[PDB]
Formats: sequence, C-alpha cells, structure tokens
Amino acid sequence: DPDIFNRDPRDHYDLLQRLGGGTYGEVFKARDKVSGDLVALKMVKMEPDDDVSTLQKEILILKTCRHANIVAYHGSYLWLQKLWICMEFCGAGSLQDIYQVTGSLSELQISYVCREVLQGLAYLHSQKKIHRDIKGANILINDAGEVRLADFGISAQIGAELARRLEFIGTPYWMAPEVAAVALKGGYNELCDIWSLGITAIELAELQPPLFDVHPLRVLFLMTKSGYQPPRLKEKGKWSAAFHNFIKVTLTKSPKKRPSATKMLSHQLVSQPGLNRGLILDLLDKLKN
Amino acid sequence: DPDIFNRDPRDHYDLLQRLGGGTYGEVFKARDKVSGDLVALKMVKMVSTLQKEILILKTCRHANIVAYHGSYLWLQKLWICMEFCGAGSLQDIYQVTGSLSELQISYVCREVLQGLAYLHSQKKIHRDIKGANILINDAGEVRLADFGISAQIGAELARFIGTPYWMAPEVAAVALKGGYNELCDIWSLGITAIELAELQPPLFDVHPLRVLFLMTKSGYQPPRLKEKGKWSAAFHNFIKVTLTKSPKKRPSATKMLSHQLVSQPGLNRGLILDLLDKLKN
Ligand SMILES: CNCc1cc(OC)cc2c1CN(c1cccc(-c3nncn3[C@@H](C)CC(F)(F)F)n1)C2=O
Ligand SMILES: CNCc1cc(OC)cc2c1CN(c1cccc(-c3nncn3[C@@H](C)CC(F)(F)F)n1)C2=O
Repeated sequence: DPDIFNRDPRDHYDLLQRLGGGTYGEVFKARDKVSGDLVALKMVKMEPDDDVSTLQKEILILKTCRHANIVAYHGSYLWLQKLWICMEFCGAGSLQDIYQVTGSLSELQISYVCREVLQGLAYLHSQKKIHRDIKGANILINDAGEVRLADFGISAQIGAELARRLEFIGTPYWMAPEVAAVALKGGYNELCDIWSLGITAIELAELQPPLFDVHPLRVLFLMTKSGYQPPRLKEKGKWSAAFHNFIKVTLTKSPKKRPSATKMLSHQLVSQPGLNRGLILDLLDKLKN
Repeated sequence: DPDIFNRDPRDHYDLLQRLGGGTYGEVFKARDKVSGDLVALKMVKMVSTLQKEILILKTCRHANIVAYHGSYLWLQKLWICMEFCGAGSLQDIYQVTGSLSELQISYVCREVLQGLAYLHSQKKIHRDIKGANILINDAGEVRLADFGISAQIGAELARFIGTPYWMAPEVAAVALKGGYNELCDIWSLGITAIELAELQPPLFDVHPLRVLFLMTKSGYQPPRLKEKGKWSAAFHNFIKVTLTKSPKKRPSATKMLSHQLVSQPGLNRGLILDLLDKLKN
C-alpha cells in the first residue's frame, strides 16, 4: 500500500483486549490515546521474504470500499514485521458472538440482517468484488444496531492466488473455454455469496449451519454428488412462507439460475416494511439481559 | 527422481545445437560420445514441478509420447534426456512448408488422439496441445512433448481454503473435482487442426487477455475453418465435435478415434514424409 504508516500504531492507540482471530492474524480492541475513539486493530506477521500480495489485496479491497454495510477502513501500519489494519470497531461484535448468548434470532431480525447483507453484496458485486466468506462470524453489529461485512481475508487470498497464477498462464489461443474460466474467475462467480447468505439465514435461525455435525470433507463431497438437495429450515411452522422461499431462491443449486444481490433486494422477505435497526436494538437488549 | 544420475550428461554426450525453449528450461540436441546416437537434452536450472514432470515422462510407455531415457543432476542443472525428433515441431515445419493437406492433418490428429487416449487412461492431462508441442521424427512419426504445463498444474494442485458449511456447491465442485478435465485436450486438438490448416490458431491477431475474456463470456461461439470450400464435410464435422463448448457433450479421445476423419484408410507416416520432402526444397 502507498499510504501505509511506517511506524508502530501502539504510539497512537492503547490495545484494550483481543477481539478474536479471523482468516489470518488477530483483531484487537484499541483506544485512540488523544480522542478516546475505539477502533479495531487487526495484526498480521509480515515476514521479510513473504509474498505481500494477499495483505496488499486485502487493504486494497477495504480502502476502495465506501459503503455503510462494509466495515470502515482507517489506515495501515507496518512495523518490525507486523502489519496492522485499522478498522471500525463494532460494539456488539459478530452475529455468531451474539446468537451464542441470545439464542435464535426472530424472522424480522433475520430479514433486516439479510437486507443489510444484500445491500453490502450488491455494492461489492457492482465493483467486481466477491466476499467469498459470508457467515455469522463475519457479520458485525455496532452499538447503533447497524450491520457491517468484515474479514476480506478469504477474498484477498483468492484474488492474490488468481493474479499469481495468471502470470504462469501463457498464450490462451489453444485453451478450452472452461480452462479460460478457472484462469480468469476460478471456475465460479459472485453468486457463491448469495448461497452463503442463504446458509447464514439458516445459521441465524437454528444456531448452526446445515450439516455442522458432518465431516468438513464429507459435506464438500455430498455437494459434488448428483441429486444433491439444497438445505431447508428444520422447524416448518416456525417460519413464514416468504422466509421458506427466500431460503429456496438463495439456495438455488445452479448458479446460472441463482438470483443476484440486486434481484434479491426486491424479494418480499427483505422488501417488507418495518425492517430497521430497532429490531437489532431489541436483540442487543436481550444480550445485555 | 529416485533413478536420477548424479553427474554431468556432457560426460556421455556432446551438446550440438540449441533446439528451443518451451514452458520452462532449454532443449539441446546431443550426440552420445561412443554410439553416435542422438537425444534431446532438456536443461533446467535449479522442486515438485520437475518431480511431477520426470514422473509423467518416466511412466509413459507409448509410441506417440516422446520416449524418456533418464535424468541427470549436476551443479544445480537438471537434464532430462528424451527422444530426438529430427524434423522438429509441426510449427517449425509449417512455417517453411505452408498449410498441411487434409490427409496430412488427419494422420497427425489420429496420432495425437492415440497419445491422448493413452495419457487419459493413465489419468494424465497434457493441457498444452498445439503445433509447437507436436514433434516429428526423421521417419515422419508423431510424438507429444512438453509436459511442463501438466507438471505445473500437478504441482499447483498438490498444495479448499474456505469453510465448507457456507460454501456454494459450484465452489465445492472446483475444489474436489477440477474446474475442467482431460476433455480440454480434445478442444486443444480441434484448434491445432485449424492451426495446421491456416498457419495460426483462431483469434491469433487478438490481444491474449481479451481472448480469455471472450471465452469466459457466455454465448462465446466455438471457432470454425475459414475456407469452407477447401475442406471436406468429415473435416468440418471433426472441427465441430472437438470444439463442442460443453465439456459434458465433448467426445473423448477413444470416441474421436472412430471419427471418419481419423478412421479413413491411407493414413500413414508417408503423408508426413511427402511434407518433409517439400521442406527439403
Ligand atoms: C469473535 N468476536 C469478534 C469481535 C467481537 C467484538 O466484541 C465487542 C467486536 C469486534 C469483533 C471483531 N471486530 C472487527 C471489526 C472490524 C474488522 C474485523 C475483522 N477484520 N478481519 C477480520 N475481522 C473479524 C471478523 C475477525 C474476528 F475473528 F475477530 F472475528 N473485526 C469487532 O469490532
Ligand atoms: C522449436 N524447435 C524445437 C525442436 C526442433 C528440432 O529440430 C530438429 C528438434 C527438436 C525440437 C524439440 N525437440 C524435443 C524432443 C524431445 C522433447 C522436447 C521438449 N521437451 N520439453 C519441451 N520440448 C520442446 C517441445 C520445446 C521446444 F521449445 F524445444 F520446442 N523437445 C526435438 O527433438
């Protein structure tokens, strides 16, 4: 990055506590020594012979995002083989941290979250970005009940490995169209995000994604099989017809048939009136007591 | 390599002339000091890529795949000893000779398909079929060479990254199965047949990054032969079937060996010897 600070951020902030890990490195809650403003500081070990391409891609994605539903980016610091990414602190943490105390979210709470996640996804996809890691752990809630997408770690690793491999591609004139597709897009597109959101809606309703108790390799294997059935909500009478259909269209097995984020935004579940932050303020009141 | 010779090959061979580059490294013509026998020596400066390459070559025992004689390692230089092909690549040839005849193309395609049927039966993929990688020996025989891309894919594959529970099925598909299979070689053979007929692959005058973008863009149309009247209905059909856009519908190498173009009588090395006589004058 060109605007990186060649100094230790602990000269400007005090590390209050560790917030978690993530795809790579760790996140600390930090306080600005002068202003008293809270920030999230993500620290990663940046060795002298390391590639650099992944961290460069991650800060590029964050730096070029200017949307309410994507975590704000403040700046980056490089010091003594440690890279620090300064981002917006989200007071209630992740939806996963929340539902683990609170229990399953209500349909209206899931609906506001889905609409906020879809707004962030429509923004990302419009500027040729893919999150690729949509899940409860990556959806953050600030004190105002606002929703922000975080952890572009998986996205950065893929973007870096795709650029790296595009150098060793060679001439394409003899390449089959499917070979061209894995070289340029990895063999899939941004609609993988729409499916992840559908799994996230179930995760929020049932406290775990479908097949959580099945071997990670076996779940991948079952998806590769013919006659693979997309997951569904367990408790049939707990949820409205709009919620069941939202799950049905987001979890369309074929990406050619799966709706885009913009189309999804006009779905009855996320288009309904009365979806606002107040629904999430009620969730946070339950977190506090 | 477990069978590598830990000495300089220039103890046994005299380096005669550089034949070319290729995916990686350089290829030299070499002559055995005592027997006078000719070999091709592929020299690579210095790990899993080269291991996967020696293994692909060592485990091939088929007439239409360049014969492997062994490997040498001395002072950070790895040397791969293979069959020397006196007439060079089909690209070296057609650049002097001009377009191949339909019968010459048909024989070349049958030979390449025989080599591809063998590779696919061993679960190997060439992934770099083109005129420059199709070699011709002095007898007019056809051999597939440069397993550099295949080795680089193999090594890259050897080293999924997300969390499977939120992963879309097409994402899981590209991780377990590949984003493509061995039928990509069948398409590459269709392009090579056009290249042998026209002296260049389709869209050769278009920027490579642009070419990649037209291909991924749905509604991309498979290429065809430019001079419709010069070629037979069987040759036009062979181009149509090898260049099927859908990997599920594209015929296999053994299926293509029953196609009228490559099944016809009178397909022999003599057709290529007629071509080499044209090169000689
Ligand atoms: C386990 N609870 C997390 C937690 C609990 C909490 O409680 C008050 C507050 C926060 C977090 C995280 N966070 C934050 C803020 C900005 C970016 C990122 C980020 N950028 N890259 C990966 N991350 C996160 C998702 C990784 C990881 F592992 F921390 F979640 N995180 C908060 O402001
Ligand atoms: C440009 N003319 C080449 C040329 C001209 C020639 O004239 C009499 C003879 C030969 C060659 C090549 N060759 C050979 C033989 C075995 C393997 C390999 C090989 N193994 N890995 C990549 N290759 C080749 C395809 C790469 C490259 F760049 F050399 F073509 N090559 C010959 O016997």
